[PDB]
Amino acid sequence: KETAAAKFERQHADS
Amino acid sequence: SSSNYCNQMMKSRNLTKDRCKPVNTFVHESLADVQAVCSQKNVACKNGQTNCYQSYSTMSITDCRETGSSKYPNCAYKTTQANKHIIVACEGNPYVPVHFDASV
Repeated sequence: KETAAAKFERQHADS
Repeated sequence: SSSNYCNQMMKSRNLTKDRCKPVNTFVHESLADVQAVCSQKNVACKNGQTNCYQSYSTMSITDCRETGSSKYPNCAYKTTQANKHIIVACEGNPYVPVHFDASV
């Protein structure tokens, strides 16, 4: 299930 | 929920599939360069905790903010593109960004 680091990437990174 | 970048990405990244989130920032940089900020300028977080870090340089970002007329289910966003220094709170091992504290 989603870690906090994974959640930050899904919500905020658009490489 | 329409064709602009914020309405599309907030939906695709599962931020507005079940609620309208008021504001969200997307960073248009490589993931490892965003992760590199956790060893850059240490600063206090808004809440006084000290695990926040500020990027040395500005990064390309898009701010998405709900308009005054937005209501679930039809979330509506104003899109603002800018280059700003990002401040992120870091944790873990590896020490990576876990929260966005601000853009400056």
